[PDB]
Amino acid sequence: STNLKDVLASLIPKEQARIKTFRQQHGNTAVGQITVDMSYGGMRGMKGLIYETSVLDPDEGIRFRGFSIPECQKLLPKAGGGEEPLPEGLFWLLVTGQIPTPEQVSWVSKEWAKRAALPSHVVTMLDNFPTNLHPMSQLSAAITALNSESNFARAYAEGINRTKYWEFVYEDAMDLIAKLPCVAAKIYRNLYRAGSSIGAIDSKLDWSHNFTNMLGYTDPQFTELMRLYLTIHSDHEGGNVSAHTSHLVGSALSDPYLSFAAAMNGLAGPLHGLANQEVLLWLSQLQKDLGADASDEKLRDYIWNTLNSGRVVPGYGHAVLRKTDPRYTCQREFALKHLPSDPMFKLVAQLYKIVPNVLLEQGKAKNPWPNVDAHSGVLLQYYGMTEMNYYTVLFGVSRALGVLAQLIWSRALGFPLERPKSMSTAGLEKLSAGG
Amino acid sequence: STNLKDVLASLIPKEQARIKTFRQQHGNTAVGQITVDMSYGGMRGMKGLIYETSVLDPDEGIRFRGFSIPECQKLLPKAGGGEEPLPEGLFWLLVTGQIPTPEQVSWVSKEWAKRAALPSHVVTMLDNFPTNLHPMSQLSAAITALNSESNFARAYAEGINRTKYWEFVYEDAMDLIAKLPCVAAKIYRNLYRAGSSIGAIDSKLDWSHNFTNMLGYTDPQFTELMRLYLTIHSDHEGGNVSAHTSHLVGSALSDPYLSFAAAMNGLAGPLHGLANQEVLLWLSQLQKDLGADASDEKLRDYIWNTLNSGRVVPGYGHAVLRKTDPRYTCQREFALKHLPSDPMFKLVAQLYKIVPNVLLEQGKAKNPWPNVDAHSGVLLQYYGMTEMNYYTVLFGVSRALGVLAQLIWSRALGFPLERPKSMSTAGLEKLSAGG
Ligand SMILES: CC(C)(COP(=O)(O)OP(=O)(O)OC[C@H]1O[C@@H](n2cnc3c(N)ncnc32)[C@H](O)[C@@H]1OP(=O)(O)O)[C@@H](O)C(=O)NCCC(=O)NCCCC(=O)NO
Ligand SMILES: CC(C)(COP(=O)(O)OP(=O)(O)OC[C@H]1O[C@@H](n2cnc3c(N)ncnc32)[C@H](O)[C@@H]1OP(=O)(O)O)[C@@H](O)C(=O)NCCC(=O)NCCCC(=O)NO
Ligand SMILES: O=C([O-])CC(=O)C(=O)O
Ligand SMILES: O=C([O-])CC(=O)C(=O)O
Repeated sequence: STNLKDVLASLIPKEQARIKTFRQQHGNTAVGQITVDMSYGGMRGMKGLIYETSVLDPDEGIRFRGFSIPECQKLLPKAGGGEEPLPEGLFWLLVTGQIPTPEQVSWVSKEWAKRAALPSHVVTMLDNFPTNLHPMSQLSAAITALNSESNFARAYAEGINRTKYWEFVYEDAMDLIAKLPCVAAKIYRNLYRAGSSIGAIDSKLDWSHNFTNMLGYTDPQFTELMRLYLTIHSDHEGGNVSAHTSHLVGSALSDPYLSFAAAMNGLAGPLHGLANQEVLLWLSQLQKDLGADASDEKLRDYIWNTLNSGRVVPGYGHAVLRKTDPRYTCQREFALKHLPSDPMFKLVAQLYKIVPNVLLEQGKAKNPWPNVDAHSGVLLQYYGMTEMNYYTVLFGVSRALGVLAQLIWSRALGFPLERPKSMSTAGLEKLSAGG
Repeated sequence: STNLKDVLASLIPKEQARIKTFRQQHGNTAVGQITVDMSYGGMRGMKGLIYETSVLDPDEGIRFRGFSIPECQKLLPKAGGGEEPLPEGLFWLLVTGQIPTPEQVSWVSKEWAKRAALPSHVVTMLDNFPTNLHPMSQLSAAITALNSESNFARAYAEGINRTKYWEFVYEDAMDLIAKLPCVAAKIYRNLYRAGSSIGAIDSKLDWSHNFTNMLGYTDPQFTELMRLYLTIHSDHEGGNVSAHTSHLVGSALSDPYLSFAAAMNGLAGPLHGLANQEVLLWLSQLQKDLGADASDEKLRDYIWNTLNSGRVVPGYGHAVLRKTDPRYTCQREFALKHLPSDPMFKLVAQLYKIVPNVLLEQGKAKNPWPNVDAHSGVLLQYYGMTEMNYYTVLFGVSRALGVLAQLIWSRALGFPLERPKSMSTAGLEKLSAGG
């Protein structure tokens, strides 16, 4: 009775019409200007893409189809006896724009359970990878290697009319989200629990729960952390590196597997999702240098040394946000409720009182406040997931939700190839006069 | 005596200063406006990035550091007894902006020969891949898997000061360009010449020549075709999908291996580099449907059927070009000189007289003229390289030259994270009033 595909079939034509008319009336309306500094500055401040699933406000933070994090916490269906929102429900919301029922949520969970399966070539590849090959690299290679199963790639090769692209994107998206946790978990076990198996999917559990089981964790609170983690990391508008990458790549009609893998290559950057890992490594050196309970003056010192060495302080700053990331706050609230006395948590809390001030003092960062990455690893470590080089994988798994939801829409709406004009410094100087 | 690294060490600081001053004077100067239609239209017509290596003119085609194709043909050093420009020389030009000497060119060739080597994990992976896994997917997975050797990734993890990034990018770039042909050729042999070996690199030959040897081709004209192919496919300004992808991904400080692999995922799109493959498959069905020597009326018919079925005609049209791609012309001239009587060539020639007109008649395409992809496979087929699903790999190998040359510069110049602002249809409607 529940079928997302049928819901979308109704939704698509209305949005098409709506955008059509809008463009009819405002296509030539200017929404902004481009300056030399924006071009040199990684398009900072440039309104450049249409991305429907979520929109980030510089002061208020992210909204998912118009809802804030607290709103989601409050509205989305939870697990039986749970407190944290099920990522399945978030997916529904991103895709349809509507809050799902628990019934709808359970369908998503079954669907994902049904579609979870890995081809042998992929298993073989993962099992043959060296342990010194970073987890994100293993993840991206595996997803790329899965493209042999692409239903979209297959339909395209058959000559499908462009109007049906969305339908095949939808299938691969659902298939890929379903397989993610199996891939991710196989990496975890191969690297850190050599000789054991991820086991099988329980068609009766939610996606997060099957995932934690494959990871080998039994604590129920951990399952709850996972559900939250996976929900809040899902999407962050379209201009962030990973999302933009999926967008750009999909625009050329590469299948979702290839688009998602390219995205992961972007998430793996130190200035992007790798920060979650970098924060923990930074904290480890800290505690190692100074030792467990540091004084504020010592913390300051340590921060300055980093800045003075031509490095960034991981987990702080943002290209768009101008205040503390609500994702950070949300994590803080979780810690406060569950592991208030953890020394690492306490360290993280202490830095919140210090880092921003030093950054302010330094005068370079536009946003001296923390971002999501400053608070995620600390939670993970508490539950026994101490493998910091693996943290980004979790982020990657989450992010699939947002980017794949948009991807369906991009093709439904007929968005064309992303192809802006570039310029050379010399050409630009000429364009103006030069300086 | 020749050392590109030392040359760049001198060049870098001057460019820095120059850009510094320019921005001082013109940073706030507006170079353009953004309209609703540009945002909905994949940034078409938006001046959005700085990319130094090459600049595309909509009428005149591509210029590499200010030189046109014919100019390069004429200025770049050739092989002994050769006619086509050595890609090594093109690389030098992109990187330094100066035409290299033959001596300089030979150094590049030695350097690339010296650095060529594959780690076992990568060889193992390639050898275990299934034959139904597309060549581009095999290629991207392999490059990603090579990141275990990244010198940049390693330095970053060591805390290197940001000012030295370029130095490590340069090393990985040279290493990666050197390994490309080994990877690419191993794929070719595994898929199409099962049981044979690529053999070893001859430190005495140019890069193209070692590549053709590993591919197993003996014809000297083929070596010449390769040199040309690899040179002309090298770069095409910064806003094309593959380049933009490398740019975006590298901007987050992902290493060159990861940035290049993501790019390949974009090149593999049917609207991008996969077109070279698609053109040949389209021609094969053509010849199959109609049979070898078709009438113009039949060709028209066949074209219309494609268009009427909601598909594109591969190899025609362009996001920026508005006239026939000089890369196409350059290939035509090659064919005319070497395989003037080939029936497929002749077919390709015939379509040039017909396709544009049909496209014009249809009234949708902005540019009814052919692009590079319409003429490349035909040349390859003539020499016995009939594996059309492999053609994009060649493109990928070439493209490494341009994107990696820019990548060094992006980090030298300190370009920040690419992170534009996105918008939702609803948010945008509000911003204006809505339509
Ligand atoms: C998130 C970043 C990349 C935003 O970049 P951008 O929009 O260019 O920041 P900005 O405009 O404030 O930069 C202005 C200057 O302050 C510096 N600065 C910014 N944040 C800084 C930080 N955390 N530490 C040190 N210096 C910093 C910038 O590097 C830049 O210096 P230069 O002018 O000398 O280049 C930046 O804040 C940063 O590097 N932060 C640390 C890395 C991090 O935490 N990344 C994860 C972010 C969230 C995410 O994507 N999660 O997945
Ligand atoms: C190269 C492309 C993607 C440029 O896209 P874009 O800048 O959006 O083209 P455009 O503005 O002319 O598009 C206007 C309309 O004409 C259509 N059109 C454009 N080229 C077309 C073609 N070759 N066949 C059929 N329809 C075409 C577009 O799809 C679009 O239709 P809708 O409005 O219904 O969406 C386009 O010309 C195309 O699809 N060409 C065929 C594929 C191809 O040859 N790709 C390789 C290009 C070069 C390259 O990257 N090599 O690596
Ligand atoms: O929004 C950004 O640019 C980066 C970020 O926090 C995310 O992708 O989660
Ligand atoms: O310029 C473009 O957009 C596509 C193209 O021809 C290339 O990348 O070679």
